[PDB]
Amino acid sequence: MMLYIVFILSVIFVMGFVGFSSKPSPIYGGLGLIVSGGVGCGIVLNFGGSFLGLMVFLIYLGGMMVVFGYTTAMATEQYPEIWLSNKAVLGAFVTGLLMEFFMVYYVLKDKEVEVVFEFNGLGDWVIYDTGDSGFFSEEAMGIAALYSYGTWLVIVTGWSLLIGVVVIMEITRG
Amino acid sequence: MNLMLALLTNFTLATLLVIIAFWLPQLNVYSARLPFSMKFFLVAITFLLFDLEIALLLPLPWASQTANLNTMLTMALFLIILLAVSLAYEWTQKGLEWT
Amino acid sequence: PFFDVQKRLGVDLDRWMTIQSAEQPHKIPSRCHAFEKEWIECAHGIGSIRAEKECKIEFEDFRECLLRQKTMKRLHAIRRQREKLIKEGKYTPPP
Amino acid sequence: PGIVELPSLEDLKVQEVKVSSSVLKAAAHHYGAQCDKPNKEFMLCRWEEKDPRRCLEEGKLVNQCALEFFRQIKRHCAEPFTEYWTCIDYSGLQLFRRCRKQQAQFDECVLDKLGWVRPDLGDLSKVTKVKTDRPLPENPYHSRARPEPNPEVEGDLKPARHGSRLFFWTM
Amino acid sequence: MSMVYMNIMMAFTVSLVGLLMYRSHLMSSLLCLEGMMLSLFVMAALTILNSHFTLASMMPIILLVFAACEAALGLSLLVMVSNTYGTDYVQNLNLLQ
Amino acid sequence: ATFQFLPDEARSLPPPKLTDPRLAFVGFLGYCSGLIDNAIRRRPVLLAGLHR
Amino acid sequence: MNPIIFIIILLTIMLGTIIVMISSHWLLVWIGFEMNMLAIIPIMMKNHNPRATEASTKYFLTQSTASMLLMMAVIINLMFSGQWTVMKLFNPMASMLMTMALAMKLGMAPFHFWVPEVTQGIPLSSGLILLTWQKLAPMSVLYQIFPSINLNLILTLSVLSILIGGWGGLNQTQLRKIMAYSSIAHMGWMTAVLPYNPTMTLLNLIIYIIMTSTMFTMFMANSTTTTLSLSHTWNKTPIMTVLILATLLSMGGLPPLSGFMPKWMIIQEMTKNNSIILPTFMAITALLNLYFYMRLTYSTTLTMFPSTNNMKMKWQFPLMKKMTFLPTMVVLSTMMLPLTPMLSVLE
Amino acid sequence: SMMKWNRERRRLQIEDFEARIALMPLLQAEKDRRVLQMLRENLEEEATVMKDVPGWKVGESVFHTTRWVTPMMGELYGLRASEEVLSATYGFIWYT
Amino acid sequence: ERVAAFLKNVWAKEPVLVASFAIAGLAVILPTLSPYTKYSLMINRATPYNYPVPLRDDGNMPDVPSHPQDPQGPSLEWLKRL
Ligand SMILES: CCCCCCCCCCCCCCCCCC(=O)OC[C@H](COP(=O)(O)OCCN)OC(=O)CCCCCCCCCCCCCCCCC
Ligand SMILES: CCCCCCCCCCCCO[C@@H]1O[C@H](CO)[C@@H](O[C@H]2O[C@H](CO)[C@@H](O)[C@H](O)[C@H]2O)[C@H](O)[C@H]1O
Ligand SMILES: CCCCCCCCCCCCO[C@@H]1O[C@H](CO)[C@@H](O[C@H]2O[C@H](CO)[C@@H](O)[C@H](O)[C@H]2O)[C@H](O)[C@H]1O
Ligand SMILES: CCCCCCCCCCCCO[C@@H]1O[C@H](CO)[C@@H](O[C@H]2O[C@H](CO)[C@@H](O)[C@H](O)[C@H]2O)[C@H](O)[C@H]1O
Ligand SMILES: CCCCCCCCCCCCO[C@@H]1O[C@H](CO)[C@@H](O[C@H]2O[C@H](CO)[C@@H](O)[C@H](O)[C@H]2O)[C@H](O)[C@H]1O
Repeated sequence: MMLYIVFILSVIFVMGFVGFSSKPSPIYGGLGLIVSGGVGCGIVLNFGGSFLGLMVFLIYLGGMMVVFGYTTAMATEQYPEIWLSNKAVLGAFVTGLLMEFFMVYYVLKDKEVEVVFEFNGLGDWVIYDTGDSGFFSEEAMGIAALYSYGTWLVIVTGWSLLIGVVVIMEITRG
Repeated sequence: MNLMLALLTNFTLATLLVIIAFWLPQLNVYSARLPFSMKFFLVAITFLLFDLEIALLLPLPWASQTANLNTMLTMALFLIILLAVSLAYEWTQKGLEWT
Repeated sequence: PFFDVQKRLGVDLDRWMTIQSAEQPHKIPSRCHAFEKEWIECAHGIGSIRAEKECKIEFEDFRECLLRQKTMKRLHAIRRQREKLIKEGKYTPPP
Repeated sequence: PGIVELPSLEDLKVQEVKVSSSVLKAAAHHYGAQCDKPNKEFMLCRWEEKDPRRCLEEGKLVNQCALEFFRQIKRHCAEPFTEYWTCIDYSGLQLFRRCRKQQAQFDECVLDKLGWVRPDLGDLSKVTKVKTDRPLPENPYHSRARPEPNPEVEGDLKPARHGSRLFFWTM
Repeated sequence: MSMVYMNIMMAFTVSLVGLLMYRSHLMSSLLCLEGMMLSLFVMAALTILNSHFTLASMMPIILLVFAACEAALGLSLLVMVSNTYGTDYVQNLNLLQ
Repeated sequence: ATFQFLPDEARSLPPPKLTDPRLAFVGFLGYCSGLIDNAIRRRPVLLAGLHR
Repeated sequence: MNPIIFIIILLTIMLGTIIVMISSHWLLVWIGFEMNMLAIIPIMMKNHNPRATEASTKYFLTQSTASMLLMMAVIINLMFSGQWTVMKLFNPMASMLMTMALAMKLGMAPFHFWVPEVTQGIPLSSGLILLTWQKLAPMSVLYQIFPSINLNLILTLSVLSILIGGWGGLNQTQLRKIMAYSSIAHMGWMTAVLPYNPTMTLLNLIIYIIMTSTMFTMFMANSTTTTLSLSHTWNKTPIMTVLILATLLSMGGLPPLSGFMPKWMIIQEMTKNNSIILPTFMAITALLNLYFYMRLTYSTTLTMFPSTNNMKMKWQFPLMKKMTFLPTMVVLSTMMLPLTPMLSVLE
Repeated sequence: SMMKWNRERRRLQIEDFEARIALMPLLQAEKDRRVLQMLRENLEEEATVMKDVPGWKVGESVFHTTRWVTPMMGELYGLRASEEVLSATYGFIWYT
Repeated sequence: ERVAAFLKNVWAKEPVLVASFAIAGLAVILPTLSPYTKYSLMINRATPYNYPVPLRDDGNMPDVPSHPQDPQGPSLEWLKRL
């Protein structure tokens, strides 16, 4: 059912993590992370985080992961080893999926599972806010507040990014 | 649902066109370091760091609605100047060269 | 803080984001504003050793608003009893 | 923990204002001017009690004043008003600026027939004051008693008796 | 807790185990490091959004910005390692035993 | 107070005497640092740099 | 490195630490650690050799992993308390992660493996920052969250560090590895007393920083990185051998030297809490450290090792390194025991 | 030209916001009854499903405090048809 | 004079950078000199995002209107004529 979209997305989220955490060639490991990032945006979108979700696409996927793939093409791999051709990767990949499936199978059946900690299974929709009718995006109001409340956050973040430029040039000079 | 339907249709159609492109009656019976400059790596990293500063600047259209305009404008200009400073640093350090 | 420069200089570097009942843009309240507000006021100025025992009731309520673990447990109980009764044909939901 | 008191289903019945949002949008400016007193009494109650169960009586007087407000448009200005909110209703954003011609006809009709004056820019966002016989709530948060503060320390600071007293040190 | 927290917490654990169980490519560990950050961002955003804690809405962005700058430093060290030995294999980084 | 080296209430206490035996020891430690400074730089230990 | 850039990078290292120590918000604490790590990598890389690259890479992975665990603890805390204030944590699972994250940053055993390797692979001046200034930020957090720390976990980390640090140093001839294992052992004493009296953690930290800075400065003055290189100092700077002798005996906790004071005050605090076995075990295990300090004194000061003919050329040139604050630091490293009651300034 | 037009657009926004403010009392009153009706309806269903479950009080609060607490979605639509819950939950986010 | 011949050189050799620095200089200086900058804060203040909760009348509030159309309270006449 559509009421479980967030749970369904979070299930795919985990499989994507098993995909690259079993560590195939970093070409495919990067692909597994891109799919997890897209699913991660989907989860954040359904909790009302439109701006935060699109930052995942714009910054995490369109920025950081492009550079990861770019660097992989130069310094790591150019051709990939056949996916799952290694026993360790396949074993880890199969191990994660089965653990994930057993978690999902039981929570769905019981509407609650106890994987180490207690988790409900009624649906994520049940914890949502009930009354809302402001004429603005609260999520947008908070991020915009960075420039009126977070003077300190801007300064240290701005400084760190400038230092990142300086440092990376020092590191790579040789 | 509408947006998911749109995305599904766009990429499903793309998938179909790609496969029919690959399939048709042919009527026939018979991991290392690229020799690639460090400069290109530095372009990617430079883009990334600037892309992170653009993320901090995107809220500006909303931030201009605040009543704390004096603080908002000072921090907005501060962030752009530091972005300009890092560009100046790369420039003077020969980081935007190709020779 | 290890060095409380903020209090000593009277400058607010990061205290504004520390809690959800502080001033927010356009007076938007958090869902648990009243619960956090009550727990903070109970525990103010007496120290965490005393607060862990004397403000236990407020913290328990506040934690219930945050995670809603009891509330979900009660709904899960009513949901169990319905979709059971519905099988024994002893209940008919209203229109 | 106790049982959450809830008003009976018949304690909540009332005649609802069953008109669309573009009708309310078109009438909002005159509505805010005409029904301010019960409206602000109700909003004062809600922000003071913080409990919807405690303002049900004032909420009912909000509907009655609104139904009476609309029964008075229907009785004098029905046709100018229908033209107006039908123009508002056409816009996907229900914009006021697309319907100034129809707005003027409705504005003139209520002014001539009911002496209604459209509030000026800025008026409806004013903070006003309300007279209410409802007593001011005492403990709206239903908060327990606060823990007693630690015994405050007051006195004259004297030199430490015999210094640090650390092992063999004399100062 | 809610269902989603189960899978999001699990994703962080999976990437942590992936990071602590190295293979050969240094890049593969940097990916697991960035997977941990992804799940942290999603977990924090969900918590902040659900609780309607408005001023905290900027926090996931700050996390993304610093982490990406931190990932840039990691990639710079990877290329320097790769410029020395011709690969990014972590078994070459054993001079300091 | 918070993040204050000597809060205002500390002024009720008598000040340490300028002839405090601990203060003399601290002065002695400073003198020793002066000699070790000369020694590491191969100056005449006792006479060199009296200003220093 | 350009001298102006080097100063700016050093100030960023300091600023990252300061942010951690003045923040009341967990996000700003995490930002401080991120900033600090960003600026410390260039000074580890500043001599551009494969060993420096390996050290920086091993450092980056360890610190990055720890900062991820720190953020995970912060978010778990947010889930269960709905606030970001830097203080005790409100979930036991968050406390374990934060404690393990900070133990990883500090290099305590059994997360200690990086400290000997990173220190060996970077210059002496970088090792001085790594083993002194970099302890301030994690220790200042531990100082604030200790009420929620699991007692068994923190004492286990302390005991293992004293054992690992003591045993690891016995097999070392490299001066930077000796200092690294000395550091691991000394972090153990600092965290053992943290649950009982945080003031004694600060006292041990400050005194440790002074003596460690003294040793690194004296190693830099002669450009010595090995035991045998250090054994030539007698035939060049005889005074330096005496200072090295005194400082090493102080680091060994021998009375009446300054390095006795932290061990002495820590034993007192734990006995007041009816903890007798732990202080006794720690003091005895600390004799392992005293052994390989004494070995250095034998080859450096108390005996005259063989020299080389070319050393005669060095006799003709003066010592031109800055040696900043060495006369002050060495005096404080050795002669502070009569002023022990002054530890109350830290209260 | 942009200053003139943006100033007019700010005045139009204020007029639009003031229309919303005039209506909010009426909308707030309607919302209160709707929430209370939905809670009263869920209570009646609970009084029947859990009519004799060992030790189950009906309508018991989970909070120590007696202060009114805003219900969450599960407490309002917990026993209602799925399409209403989808529309109430994800309808706004999905309208786009 | 020394600065004047400096500007002529940059204008001839780096006109793109001269424009950049000039535009950025104007962005930092002009808000302090413009007479309209004060209206930006006023307009932002006047926009009512949240409901204006009425006060409880104690009889000692001569400056608080009893009705939106009463003559007390903040006015936007300045904004209409703007
Ligand atoms: C007061 C309260 C505190 C109490 C605690 C104890 C504090 C004392 C420790 C202070 C710190 C150590 C500083 C000691 C100063 C040493 C200076 C000295 O005495 O002379 C060193 C001597 C001179 O060498 P140089 O100057 O280069 O050339 C000589 C030509 N005339 O160099 C040489 O000639 C080398 C001689 C060979 C090496 C001999 C080693 C045995 C002597 C070591 C004595 C110092 C031991 C310190 C341990 C504490 C003693 C109790
Ligand atoms: C690497 C560079 C390091 C340089 C470090 C320089 C320190 C900079 C200090 C910045 C913080 C200044 O001090 C702080 O500023 C902001 C904005 O002005 C103020 O914040 C203000 O904006 C919003 C508006 O409500 C709220 O946060 C608060 O209500 C208000 O006071 C704080 O009240 C003040 O305490
Ligand atoms: C390095 C591995 C990293 C893996 C990280 C995995 C994510 C961990 C998620 C931890 C969040 C849940 O953490 C756990 O939640 C339950 C729910 O109330 C708490 O509650 C539980 O313990 C206490 C014990 O008195 C009580 O609340 C209660 O008896 C019990 O239900 C736990 O005390 C808390 O530790
Ligand atoms: C007006 C305030 C508006 C805010 C502006 C925002 C601040 C941006 C700061 C950028 C600082 C750049 O500063 C710039 O440094 C270079 C250093 O090479 C100087 O240029 C100098 O170096 C270059 C080398 O490439 C030489 O070719 C050139 O002949 C010489 O003049 C410029 O004279 C100066 O403009
Ligand atoms: C490397 C770091 C670089 C940092 C660069 C920072 C540049 C900042 C430049 C402008 C900052 C302030 O910009 C502007 O200045 C004037 C100075 O009075 C302020 O003041 C102006 O607006 C206020 C608002 O009511 C009026 O009351 C006032 O009469 C008017 O002068 C503005 O409110 C502020 O928006």
